[PDB]
This record gives sequence, C-alpha cells and structure tokens, in this order.
Amino acid sequence: STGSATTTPIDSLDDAYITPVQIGTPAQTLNLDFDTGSSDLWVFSSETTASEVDGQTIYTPSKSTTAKLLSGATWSISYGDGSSSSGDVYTDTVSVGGLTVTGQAVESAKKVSSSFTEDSTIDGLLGLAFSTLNTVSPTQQKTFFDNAKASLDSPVFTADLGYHAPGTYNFGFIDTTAYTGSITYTAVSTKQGFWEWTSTGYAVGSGTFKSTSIDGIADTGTTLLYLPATVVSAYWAQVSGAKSSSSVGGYVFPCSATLPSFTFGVGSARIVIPGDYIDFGPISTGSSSCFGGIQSSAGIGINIFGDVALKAAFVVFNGATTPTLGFASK
Repeated sequence: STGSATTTPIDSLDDAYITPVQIGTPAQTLNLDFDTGSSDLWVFSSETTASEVDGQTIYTPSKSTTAKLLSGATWSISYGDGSSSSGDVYTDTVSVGGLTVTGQAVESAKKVSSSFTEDSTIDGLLGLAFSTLNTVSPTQQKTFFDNAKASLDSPVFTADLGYHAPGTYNFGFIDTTAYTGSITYTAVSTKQGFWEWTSTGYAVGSGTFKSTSIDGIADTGTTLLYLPATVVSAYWAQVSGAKSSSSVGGYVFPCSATLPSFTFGVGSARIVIPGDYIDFGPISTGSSSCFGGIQSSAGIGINIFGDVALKAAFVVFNGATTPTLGFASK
C-alpha cells in the first residue's frame, strides 16, 4: 500500500504545516501537524476542557463506530517549546492520503496548554519519530508509520515541504519526479528516539564550505533551524545590523536586509537554503526588526534541522531495519 497527502502552511510564515487525517467511522477529518520529532498521535476532542478549545476541529469518539477506549491508558507530553497536552486513549481507524491503519492509538486530549488553544489551525499532532518516544502509559503505543510499515510497498515516508506553498507527505514510495539529481542517504542514530544524523558542514552565502560534523535531528515539527552558536554567529555576521536579542529571544535583523543563503552538507552533497527561507518577518506587527530563521541551539541540548532546512529538500525517512535519512535538492 501507499498514501499521499498534501501538507499546507498554517500561515504566511510557514510557522507549521497541517495535513488532513481521517479518524473513525464515519470519517472525522482533522488537520494534524506531522511531527518527525515526536511519537504521539493526539487530537483535540470532545473530552478537551471546553475553555481550552478555540476554533479547532475535535474528534468525538462516541460518534465513531470503530472507536474503542484503550482501558487504563493515559498520555502526557511536553514539547521543546514548553507546550504540553495530556489525556486518555482510544484505538480507531486512521487514514492518511488513502493509507489506512486499523487499531491506531488516537490520544484524546483532556488538557492542552495555551499555545495549542491559541492556534486554531492545528487540531493535533501526528508523531513520526520512533515509537520508543511514545508517552502512552502503561502500554506504550506505536506511531502511525510503525503500524503501517509492514503493509507499505517500501518502509519509508517522505517529506516535501513547500516554501510559502503546499507540499506533500508520501508513505510507502519515493516519487522520483519530486526532486532533482540524486538522493544522498546518511546514517541515523535511533538512540534518542529521533531521526538523528550528522551533517558534514555548512557554508554561508557564496562562502567556502566548512567541513565539520553537526549532529542533529530532522524535525518537521520544529519551525526553525537550530545550530551551534559558532555556526549561527558566522551566518548572522554576514547580515548588516543583525544581532542576538535576549529580549526578543534570538537573532533579529533589519527587515530591509537581503539575507544570504545557508548551505548544509549531507555526505558529499549540499542542500542550499535560500536566504528568503530564513526571514520570519517582523517581531511584532509593524516592526522593522525581523526574526531570523537560523537560531542557536545552545539552550536546547540538540541541533534541530527544522522546517527552514527541510523545506529546501526532498527528505526520505527510511524505516528499514537499519533506518537512514535521504536528502535531495528539488
């Protein structure tokens, strides 16, 4: 089997991407944030505290003839941005782009933190990291990809995120028309539960490539590119007037600037992030200070190849017995 679904930016900045997902019988379609940095499929629901729902579409398990309470199971997750959610668990039929999994754990939110409430466009998350990170207790549950894998034509999914435009998540096949050149594959460590890999270096604009190992994670659920402070300083030093602002929470730059590109290495291959992809717009409405799309990872503990980086590539998440990542230009 295969599946193919379009993923759409939630706003004009590509702050996140939403993909329609069918849950239950008859189908209830929710727009989920596909997150290769976590491993829970959770949704706003008829159980979510009413004051914490503000415009999201909810899953109502009592209206699904295939929903079953997973008795005794609870979940609770906290994300790197400080947001969180928790609740109980149903199993139900879940379909993405024509690919159907029966008995998928659908984690129903009883509580969500304010940033989820405040984002009316995201109805939940669909985790695509390794199932060892799934938070369901006392019986850990499998991701949608893990459940689908054996049925797929090939044990892979691909992320093809658009810049200020829709893109595609495919399951079970590699669309050879969706990228240019060849796909360069690179080793993955699953030891932390992430799609963790080592970039071979970087360049800023037209500058020379610096060969240096940068361990980080391919994370579709993180908006920006978070790299070591040395690398980030070297980038922003090429932008007149750019500075790190403690009050704003990262590097800012004059909105009048033209940003240089940023290149990252994948083995001997190179992925070029155009400068425009690094512009996240005014820090507040009407400001002439703009927020940068490359930020320091120093306070995180891990480097994160988020959407800013991934949207410059066609990315293969290869879930074979030894997982690997593939990157192609497009």
